[PDB]
Amino acid sequence: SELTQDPAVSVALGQTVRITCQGDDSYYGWYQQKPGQAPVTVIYGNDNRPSGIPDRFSGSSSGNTASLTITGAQAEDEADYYCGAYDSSGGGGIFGGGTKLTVLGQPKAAPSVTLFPPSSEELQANKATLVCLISDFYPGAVTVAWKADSSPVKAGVETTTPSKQSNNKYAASSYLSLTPEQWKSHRSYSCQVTHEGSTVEKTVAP
Amino acid sequence: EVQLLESGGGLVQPGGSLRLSCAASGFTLSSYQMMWVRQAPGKGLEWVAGITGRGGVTGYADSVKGRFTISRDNSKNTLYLQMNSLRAEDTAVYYCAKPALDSDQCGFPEAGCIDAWGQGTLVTVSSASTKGPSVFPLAPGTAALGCLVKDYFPEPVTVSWNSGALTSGVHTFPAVLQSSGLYSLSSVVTVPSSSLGTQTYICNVNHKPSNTKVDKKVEPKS
Amino acid sequence: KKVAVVRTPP
Repeated sequence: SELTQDPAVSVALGQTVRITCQGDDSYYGWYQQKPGQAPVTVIYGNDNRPSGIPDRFSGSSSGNTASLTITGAQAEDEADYYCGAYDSSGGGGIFGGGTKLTVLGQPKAAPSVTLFPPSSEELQANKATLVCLISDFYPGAVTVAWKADSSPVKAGVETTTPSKQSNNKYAASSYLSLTPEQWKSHRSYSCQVTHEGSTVEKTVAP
Repeated sequence: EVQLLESGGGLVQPGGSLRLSCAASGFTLSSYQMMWVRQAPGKGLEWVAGITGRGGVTGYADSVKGRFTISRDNSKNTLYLQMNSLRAEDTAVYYCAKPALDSDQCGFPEAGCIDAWGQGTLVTVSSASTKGPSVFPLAPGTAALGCLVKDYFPEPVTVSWNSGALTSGVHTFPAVLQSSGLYSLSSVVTVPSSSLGTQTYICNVNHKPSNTKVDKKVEPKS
Repeated sequence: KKVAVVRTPP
């Protein structure tokens, strides 16, 4: 056997979300996992909520379908939810592919963009990296464009996927790798960060 | 309280062996059937192996059967996983998992009965070798200053500020896996602009895979 | 009563 769950689901902040899992004849577990962390048991044994878990988390198992209900969705419930159960055919443990929960309706926040030029130490080590740090934004989707003089940069661009900060706002990094020569040969370099139609730009000069 | 804590993780060559260890506290291991769960980077949870309370029956996933060996020492409150002839596909964070109900109620493959999870231990099966990081300062009402931790392998790198005394305004960004196969990250701390010439900001970089500890003073440009 | 799906055979 195997366990089936939808890769993604969204809920407006303060509303109710129901995450389903599909399997046959089982005793189901629900495990919450945040990006950098270990999983946490929100429900085990179909309906048993461990002590310390808020009562807004409830588990129900109907005929060949497990359900995790989250009433009054909070910003901290934004995580990956995995269902666990038993595979009697094989004799081992099974997990669903996970359901990433997106808690929508949070205040739309504009990104704070900080651009760093290559350090003196890095230029002495015959290297050039432009560090563009994007922080404090919601939703977590940004398109980064690098400009050499007035021209878009095609190569040497590495961008981290947006991840949540401690305060629940998002953050991402974009690195432009150049030769110390390419850095000096241009008047300036720009980091163009587009978030929900609005572009925030920062510029660094040698 | 219940705590599960794994060790034994690290970088190993394809064909190499690694012994994982899980130390249990807050409960008696002998009263519980135990299991190992793993997670490949950006992938889902996957059950690896399971063992009964006295270790009379063991179970393994199809992909690790014959190479992996789950064992336990009840006397030491420790669960083990000997992982022999390792392959690139075995690269994952490995978690120790504890069922909520005792050995008579929840068996080792009952992955729906887990109440306690370990901190996890990273296993990197690569032909690549350990590389120490190169730390460069990212010089600055409020000023953003940080430090660039470049060209290191494998993960992780932890960055603290002023020996962990400076925590507010600190954001250590997830690492970038370059096309070269090396990682790079940055940690940025937002500080008052008036304090820059009177106060000292030091980032404490630590790369346990290469046993590297770098303290870099981030001061304004000249 | 919840019974384990696997135990050491008697």
